[PDB]
Amino acid sequence: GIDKPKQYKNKDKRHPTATNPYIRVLVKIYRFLARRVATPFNKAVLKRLMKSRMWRPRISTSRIKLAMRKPDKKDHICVCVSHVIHDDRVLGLKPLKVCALKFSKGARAAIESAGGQCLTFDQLAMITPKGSKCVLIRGKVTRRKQYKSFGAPGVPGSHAVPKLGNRKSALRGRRHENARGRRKSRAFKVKA
Amino acid sequence: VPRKVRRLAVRAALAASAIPALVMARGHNLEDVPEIPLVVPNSVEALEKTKDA
Amino acid sequence: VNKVGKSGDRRKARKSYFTAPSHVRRVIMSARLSKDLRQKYKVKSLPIRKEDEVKVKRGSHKGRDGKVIACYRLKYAVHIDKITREKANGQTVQIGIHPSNVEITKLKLDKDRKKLLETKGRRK
Amino acid sequence: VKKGNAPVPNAHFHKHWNPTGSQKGHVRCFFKQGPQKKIRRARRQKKAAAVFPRPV
Amino acid sequence: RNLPGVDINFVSALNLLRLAPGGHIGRLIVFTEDAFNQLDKVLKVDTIEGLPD
Amino acid sequence: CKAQTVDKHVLWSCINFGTSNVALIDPYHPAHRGARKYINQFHSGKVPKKAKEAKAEE
Amino acid sequence: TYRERKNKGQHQKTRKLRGHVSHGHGRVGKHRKHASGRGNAGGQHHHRIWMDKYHPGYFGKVGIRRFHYRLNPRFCPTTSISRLLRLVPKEQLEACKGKEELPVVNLLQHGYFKLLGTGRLSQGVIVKARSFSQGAERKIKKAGGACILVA
Amino acid sequence: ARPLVTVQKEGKTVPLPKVFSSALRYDVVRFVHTNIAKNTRIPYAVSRRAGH
Amino acid sequence: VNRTVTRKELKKKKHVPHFKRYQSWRHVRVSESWRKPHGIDSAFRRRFKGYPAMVGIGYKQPKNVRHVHPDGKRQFLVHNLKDLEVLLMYNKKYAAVIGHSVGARKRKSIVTRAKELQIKVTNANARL
RNA sequence: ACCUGUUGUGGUGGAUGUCUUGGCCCAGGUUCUGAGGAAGGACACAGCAGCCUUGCGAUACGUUCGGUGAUACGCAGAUCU
RNA sequence: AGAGUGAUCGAAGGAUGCAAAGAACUCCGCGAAGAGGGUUAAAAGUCCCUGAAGCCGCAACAGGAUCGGUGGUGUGCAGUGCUGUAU
RNA sequence: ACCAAGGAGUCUAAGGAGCUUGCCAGUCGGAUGGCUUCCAAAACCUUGAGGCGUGGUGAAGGCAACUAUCCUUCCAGAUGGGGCUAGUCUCUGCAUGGAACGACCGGACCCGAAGUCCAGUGGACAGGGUUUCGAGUGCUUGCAAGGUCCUUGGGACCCGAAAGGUGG
RNA sequence: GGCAGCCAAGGCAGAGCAUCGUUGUGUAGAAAGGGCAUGGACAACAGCUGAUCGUGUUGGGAUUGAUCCCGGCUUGAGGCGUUGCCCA
Repeated sequence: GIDKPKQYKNKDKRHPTATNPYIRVLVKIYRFLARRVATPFNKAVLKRLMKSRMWRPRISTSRIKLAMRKPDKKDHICVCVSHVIHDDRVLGLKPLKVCALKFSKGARAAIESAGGQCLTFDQLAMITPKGSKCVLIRGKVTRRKQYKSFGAPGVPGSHAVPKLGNRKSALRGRRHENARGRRKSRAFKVKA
Repeated sequence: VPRKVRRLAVRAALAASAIPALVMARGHNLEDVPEIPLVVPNSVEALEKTKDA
Repeated sequence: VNKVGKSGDRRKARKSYFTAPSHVRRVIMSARLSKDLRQKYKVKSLPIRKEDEVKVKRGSHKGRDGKVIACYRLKYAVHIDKITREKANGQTVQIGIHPSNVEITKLKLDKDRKKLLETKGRRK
Repeated sequence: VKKGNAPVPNAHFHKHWNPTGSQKGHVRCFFKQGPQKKIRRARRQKKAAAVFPRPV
Repeated sequence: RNLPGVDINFVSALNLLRLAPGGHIGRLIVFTEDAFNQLDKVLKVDTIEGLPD
Repeated sequence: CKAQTVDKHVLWSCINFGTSNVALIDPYHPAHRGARKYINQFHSGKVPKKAKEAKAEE
Repeated sequence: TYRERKNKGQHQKTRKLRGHVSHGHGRVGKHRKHASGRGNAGGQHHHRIWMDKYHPGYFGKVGIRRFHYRLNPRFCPTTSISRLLRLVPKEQLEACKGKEELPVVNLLQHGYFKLLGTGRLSQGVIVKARSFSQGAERKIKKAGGACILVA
Repeated sequence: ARPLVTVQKEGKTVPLPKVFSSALRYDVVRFVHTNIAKNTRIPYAVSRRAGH
Repeated sequence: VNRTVTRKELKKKKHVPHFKRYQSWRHVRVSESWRKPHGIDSAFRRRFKGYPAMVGIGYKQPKNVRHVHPDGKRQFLVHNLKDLEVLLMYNKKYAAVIGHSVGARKRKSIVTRAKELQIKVTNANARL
């Protein structure tokens, strides 16, 4: 026997959990690209195609606009390995090249009403095989209604949303879980 | 099942019906089948006999 | 819902077959007509009856012929002119034959029998 | 009660809702919905045929 | 109707239990001409999808 | 009827997971070699009988 | 693939625990029915820590109680100024840009009663609604339009 | 420029509908079929007082 | 490959012992089929010195010879002439084991066609 | 001879496999008992009948009449075309 | 059916055969059986589709003092299969 | 004692956290409505209120997220651009974590209520400060279905009290 | 994981193929690690079956194992199996 160190297990994810055969085709294409072009962009896109669906979150035309707002990205292609949905709050879009896994009808209309293009990842692989002039943006995994509840509300400093199953009080003063440990009146309030 | 997903299932089943390397895979004899998908003149909608069918 | 009477339930159909009365076993024990009779009367099948001739057409007595002498509707059997069999002792007994095997060679032609032939013969 | 963070149960099934051997139960299963749809349609058109030359 | 394996269906209501029986895909369909012409109108398909190769 | 130029991965996913035929979906069945090359010929359009038949060119 | 080849099982863990005597619940501490209470039992005695840690504001009574709480007279869906110009056919938004006429936005048509004043406004519009914030009023008035109280 | 589909028994060539260029999603098909096949099931249950 | 496994490599299998369920020899209710012991005091499970062998993966055999029979050939359960025609190209790797229910009439045709194709039928002489 | 074992065989035993005039379940319809005597309970009633029968009541395994149309049957016995 | 004074409790229990063709006749015996001889595709013999395990009888063969055991191990010796097999 | 057959984590309402699929500021809508021998109580359809989400905060009276070219700031940081060079500089800055806010929304304080204004009963906001709180916002992270492991109510993994009650 | 020097092989992208390296105890417990097996629905095997199903019994072979296949006999159908998936 031997006093072992930890036997290596690779943390990284190397198989698409997606059940869509066309997502699997894209994983095949970008395995090829991350091997025989070997750019950081191609390796990143391969990672993100592997990612489960929680971790390739939806992203808005507002995020596309915020990414491309700088004059440096006049010809760049905004790449999101995600479903792209439209921010109704965004009114005037610039002509933008945007590659994604899916564009909502609204996002596609908003991007093609400004003269932009809605690219699929195979089109991106044939246009920029090295992913040059491609602005990768992800999408935010906080702000989830689960992430807000993560932790404990009764822990001082943790501002976790208490788990309320289906009970949405109508009187916000006589709400559920708002009295003892929520006001110093009731002998203590959870610290901030 | 959401209606969108059921309609997508119908669409995909039709596409696979159009691809013939799956009709034979499911086990149909495409020996005498001229084309896939198979289209037929509307005169058969006025068929009255199983012999003519 | 399927309408009443036209049900393909195995259990119900078998119950009916095994609890039918004699007036229903009369029509369950129908036999096919010969081609002579079939052309002559334009009728294809009738309930078998005592006193008419049959050809066996099936079973270990196929190709034999004779007049029906007993419809044993309780057993769904039919006894024939001379299809007999000796017992352990010399006593000759009759062999029951399901009338689906036999075809009909002649009829007795009572009044109701002729009326039945006519009513089924008029094509509609 | 959970050893976790799940919400407070608030289950509301304390009063013999279950059709067991001892109880009749408080359960109504709507298996008639399918057949009753067609039956309602049939009686509606029978209403039409009854009061025919008038709005249904 | 009486022909043993044959099933009947209409473009107005396409049954997936008939387009993919057993869950298996690639069944022989023998659309008539107007059914064929109305397929994408009924299913409300406007475009062809850009699928990777 | 060039309905779709389907990828090999997608075609074979459909065959493996939506047909229920041992000689095709079992990679280690002593009919899968012949069946795989046969279905590849069938998808290419012509399968031999080495004269090659014409088979539903889709 | 190979993973997809495994569309198997219906009660995977239960059927896997067959052959193992304690059925995944231990030999020392058995799986015994209700060893801690039924429901929320003990919220102040032996589940005191759990209730304190995962549900602070439990166990109390706060606020004015309102007998016969009507909610229809309190129903008031709100929108924002950022989501206004989406509600104007951009033909109007174009033919009214620099000119004096302003398109009319009837929020009740879309199901909003109050108008909240978050989001910038590009050109003045006339907004009919049942209530407005003073921020929304300020932004609309500065953009050029007007707020209108409508039943 | 859609492909042409001939009509058997009658010399005629229609176009090919855009349905048949859609995604061959066997997985969606299998899911939806195994969940629609459940919609014709009819309840079964033992007697209520059975065994008591 | 249409290659029969040689005796050279058949004799290099790794001597799987005759595994049994523990105490399957005390009682007729305890069957012979293996079961992993889950007892707390079990000397078998604790692997005492002179106790029988414990089923494990070290006894598993290489892929080249695993499921290969003393014939040197793998087996294929056939019921039709279709399955023979399937094994047509692998008459040296595989041997056509007819199914136990296949009657004499189809066994005759299977044996005929398989001896034209020169595929070995492990149960050629079954019924006449 | 006795014991232990392994086969073959014969017993004891009724597991298995296959089925089912049975159950259970869902849907639809009806709910139609009684002082003019109900539901139930007795005692009777068959050539050979004890039981059973949602058979029957001293007209007692049945009476009138209709539909059907040659059987019924475990034996016999005269009616029946 | 059965149990309890009673209120009540309450079982076990399916399958011959295509057809009763339900085992004629002979010997022996008081008789049942049995030995023949029959029906039948077959006794499938009114215990009747099949007939498992446990247990038992018999014959053959192999051993028989010893927890020196059941079981494992590596050979051996007898009996018994299986696979392959050069010129 | 022996053998055989039976024999114990199940379904349901609500929910949690992953995973899959579809759609997207929407999503779902099988209460119901349109159709068509059995199959079919299926399938199909968008007549659909409404559920959840888009805003939170206050006990309540109530109030309701600044920013006119664009853009909250800082530290680390995924990509990518332009120079450059096997020394190696600038621009971009996603996700995540931490900090901040001269920011803002609602509540609570303190000094005030100066100032502007009018759908004018004197009312509406407004200023500057705080060791302030929120399950707040800072380019809406949603909905539905399925699946896995679970939770609580249910017989509740299976068997098991001495007991309590109602009527005979 | 075809855009390969050629054949042979592999050819299902969480698969497969080639090389190399590491590491192998385990109660409770776990595995979005992999499989064997039972009843039935939806499908496929133009699957098998009176030239004898299934059960059972006895030998043989395969398997690390759950278990699988076959020969003999019983037995004779009031039949059975293999694969995918779903309901238990």
